[PDB]
Amino acid sequence: ATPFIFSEENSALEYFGEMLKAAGYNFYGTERLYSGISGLELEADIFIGVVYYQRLRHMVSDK
Amino acid sequence: GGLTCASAPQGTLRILEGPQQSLSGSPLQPIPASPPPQIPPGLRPRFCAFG
Repeated sequence: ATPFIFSEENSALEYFGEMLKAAGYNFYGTERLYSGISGLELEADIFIGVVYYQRLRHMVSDK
Repeated sequence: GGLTCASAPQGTLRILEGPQQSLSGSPLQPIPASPPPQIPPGLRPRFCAFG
């Protein structure tokens, strides 16, 4: 994920979409989610992935 | 040894080293560009849907 390694010719979304297509997933990162409250398949096509989160030290116990 | 004042000089020679430029003026030698990211070979669908 180094910056400036993807140009406009070889896009990043084209690259990682071809990776997801090779894995048998959607090219655009979305999946068919269902509703856990309703049981029904949601009409939209929901973008899901793996993002690396950080926990900041600002807690409500100190505030 | 009277040390009289002589005439004005005609000109000036000036000796100094010259650099060698047989090396430079060549075609440039840049750092080679890193390759764009290419998809790995042998990517298969590992996940099959349940049931």
